[PDB]
Amino acid sequence: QPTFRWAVVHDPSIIKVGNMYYVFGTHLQVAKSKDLMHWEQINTSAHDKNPIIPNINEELKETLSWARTRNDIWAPQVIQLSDGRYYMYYCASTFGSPRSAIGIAVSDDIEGPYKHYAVIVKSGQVYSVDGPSEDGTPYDSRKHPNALDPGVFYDKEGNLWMVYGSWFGGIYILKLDPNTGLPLPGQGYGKRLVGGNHSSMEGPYILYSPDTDYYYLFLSFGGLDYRGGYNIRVARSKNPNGPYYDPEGKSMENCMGSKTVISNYGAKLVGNFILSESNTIDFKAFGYVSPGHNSAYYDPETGKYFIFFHTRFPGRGETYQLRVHQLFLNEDGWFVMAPFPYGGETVSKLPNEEIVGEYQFINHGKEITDKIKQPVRIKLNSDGSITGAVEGRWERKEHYITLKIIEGNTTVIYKGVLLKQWHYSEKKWVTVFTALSNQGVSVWGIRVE
Ligand SMILES: [Ca+2]
Repeated sequence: QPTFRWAVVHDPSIIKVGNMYYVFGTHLQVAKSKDLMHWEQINTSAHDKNPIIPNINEELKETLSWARTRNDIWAPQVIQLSDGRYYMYYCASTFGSPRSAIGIAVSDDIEGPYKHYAVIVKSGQVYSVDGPSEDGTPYDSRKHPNALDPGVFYDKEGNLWMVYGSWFGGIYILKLDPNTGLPLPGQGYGKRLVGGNHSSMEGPYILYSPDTDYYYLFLSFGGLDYRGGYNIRVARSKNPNGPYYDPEGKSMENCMGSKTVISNYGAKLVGNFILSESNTIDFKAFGYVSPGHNSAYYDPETGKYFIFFHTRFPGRGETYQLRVHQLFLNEDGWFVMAPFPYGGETVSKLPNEEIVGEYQFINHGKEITDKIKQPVRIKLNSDGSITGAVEGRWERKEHYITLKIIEGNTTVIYKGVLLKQWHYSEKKWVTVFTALSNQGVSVWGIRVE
């Protein structure tokens, strides 16, 4: 019987230190958990007297100076580097301002205190005063990134890379020197991977999967607010520095434009939804609004993958919390997200008896939208048919499920996983599935039991 206690961490970056998992996020929100379920809140704001960075205003005067803010840093990620020490990549900025910088702070202990190390990327240079951008040319917030949202990771060859960006000129990758954690010289902003021209995307994170030998790029498309339609998107590459491709085979290098256009690309993992049969705001029902800015983790001791993200909730406005879901790999080597938060579940072959039945069916679609999707009712029947709200065919091999679902003029194939999970609102073990189509659409099914 899982129980949970969540923490308030916005833009949470996962790091394992010992037998403890730690998330760091915006406003210096920090919390730790042994079990991924019960979180202990360790810091809540970047007030003068916080313990992670005391007197941050003086400690990080270089970045905060640059970004004209105080008593804040956004999007921190702590990584342990090869010297043994903890390196917190962070950014400082102001709301929707291209005036920002990625900095680094450093500590021998995970929980701090962190001190000033480097400022490594800057944006919003006003040529007359500051001279040019990082690439030696005049800054221009259409084609250059906003220096925010560092995602740092090692490649399977021990090279070190930072992916970063938010809106503005897009998402870029810089190769880093593993001994120092600073960018190698003369790459400027790096190589563009996604976006450009004020595309609505931020929060890049690249996780390497030893199970598929691909790098996955995860992004957040849209507004973080209650009405912003924040959703999580995935792409993948053989290479850490791309190019990244979505499940259709489009290149993420081509992903740029209005919200309408960029919604076409990527695999949308999740967006707004509520498991209520009565309305779009039902506090007894499980639901999220604007889930995203995630990170990810591969636990090599168990073989499981997790995603760490923030979310708002239907009817609850801006209030948010940390959530942790298991991610699974489907037959085609794409991630699908467990419908409910992680409850110690470990996939396994289910017999028919546990698969056949009536389901609540959520099709998260492809749009950047603030709409709170609600389920329909489908049936997985013993003869392999699907009926009710949709028509089609299902089949499974082991834990891998395939649904062939008639949708207008066409048959859409979704491929995913089947498993028992804990029903977060219903407090009981149910069968669920989670599958993904080639056009990048995610469907979750929760059996009605
Ligand atoms: Ca970040």
